[PDB]
Amino acid sequence: VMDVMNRLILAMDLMNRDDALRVTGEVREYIDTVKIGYPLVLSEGMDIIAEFRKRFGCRIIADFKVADIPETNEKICRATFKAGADAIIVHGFPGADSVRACLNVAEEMGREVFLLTEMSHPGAEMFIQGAADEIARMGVDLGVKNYVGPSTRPERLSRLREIIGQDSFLISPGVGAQGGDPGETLRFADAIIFGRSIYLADNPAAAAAGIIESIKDL
Amino acid sequence: MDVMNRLILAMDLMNRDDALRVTGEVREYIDTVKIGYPLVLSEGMDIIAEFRKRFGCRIIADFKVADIPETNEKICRATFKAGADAIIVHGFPGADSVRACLNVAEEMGREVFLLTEMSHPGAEMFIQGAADEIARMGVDLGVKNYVGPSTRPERLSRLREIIGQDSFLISPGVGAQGGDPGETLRFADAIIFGRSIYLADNPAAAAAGIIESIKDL
Ligand SMILES: O=C1CC(=O)N([C@@H]2O[C@H](COP(=O)(O)O)[C@@H](O)[C@H]2O)C(=O)N1
Ligand SMILES: O=C1CC(=O)N([C@@H]2O[C@H](COP(=O)(O)O)[C@@H](O)[C@H]2O)C(=O)N1
Repeated sequence: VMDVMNRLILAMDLMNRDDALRVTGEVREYIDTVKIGYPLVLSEGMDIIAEFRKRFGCRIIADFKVADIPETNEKICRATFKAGADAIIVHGFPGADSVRACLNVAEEMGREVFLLTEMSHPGAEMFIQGAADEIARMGVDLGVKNYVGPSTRPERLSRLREIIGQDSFLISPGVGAQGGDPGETLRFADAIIFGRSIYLADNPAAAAAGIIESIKDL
Repeated sequence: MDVMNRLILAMDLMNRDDALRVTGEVREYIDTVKIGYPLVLSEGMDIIAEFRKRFGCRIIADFKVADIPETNEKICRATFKAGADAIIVHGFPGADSVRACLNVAEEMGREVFLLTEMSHPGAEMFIQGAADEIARMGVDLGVKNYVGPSTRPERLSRLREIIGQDSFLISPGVGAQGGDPGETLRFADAIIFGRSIYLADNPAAAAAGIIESIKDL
């Protein structure tokens, strides 16, 4: 599994290249894995991936929540990996064929798929939560090895870990700003994702070091 | 939204030159283009402004928005900044995520389209069973624009029943995926075509043919 420094992933959702670069640079000693999503990509272009690779020693996870038909999913994955992303995050709710399309491209191109099972926000309870266990089981059956699950619902995160087993890799957002607890989340997740708690801090480095101190025994 | 010939081009070519040429080749038949991630991630968000400059077409950003509210807001803002007239949002992540998009759309003078059931076989696993409830959520939220599947006319009909005749409904899955143009226009206001047009030896002839087949509609 990818070796994530300090079990910590930065969600770089600043939409300004100068700010995104500054903040990422400031926490570089603490984090070697960066999640880049559409807020930054749609503001600055896919070449932002190339710039992050050039400037930092960081793994890139493209958080594109891929959620289209198989044919379109294939194209999205090809463009994303072509740009230098190490991995891509894909939604499970559109079904097995849509996931398989992403897995197939990742296999061909030598990269990885993360499967988003349940989400961390209140709205996730309406439809996703009820499908989440089955989405995860589908992931296992498809041979998915990397997963995303919600820090805001520890009981649900625990269940997801059970389904996918101890060998699978699990990362979890919703820590800090959304109210999830780093320590409790790391009971089940391999790595935790932080956005606003770090990138909106007056001193992002101090924020990162503080989080690290809080989980040092883990 | 007045869509010329009830026809929307899904421009999912991933090369700027090809995308521009092919769109130019069918410009006389359309005035509404759906641009998605295949083109955007290959050529950048500036392509949207370029389409407006070349064609004056309206642009629907098909981004299947499916994040938490905070991120959805950012995605819509960046998308509308690029000149998109509308954005497509998934309903499956729930009401708060859709509302985030509605907010930005209102602020910038744009429209949200709610995707309720999808056209591909995998849609049967999870989406289909939630689709009616997603449509009603749209109604509750005041959504006026919807997307539903050409590949399942009975499902598309049900979606039309839920949203009412006043709502605007567009439908992909026509041609390549098996949907029929005429049958689909029984329920949808406009039909979406990607491959049947943009992979056609002669895209203009492909569009002309489609129009011929629905001319009475
Ligand atoms: O269940 C989900 C999945 C997701 O990727 N994320 C995202 O993970 C990040 C959370 O950031 P923050 O720490 O709440 O600022 C953002 O990039 C989100 O889009 C989420 O918050 N919940
Ligand atoms: O349920 C869905 C929604 C969607 O937007 N679309 C898309 O609409 C287009 C269909 O293109 P095509 O006509 O099958 O080549 C693509 O851009 C797809 O991503 C889909 O085919 N089914």
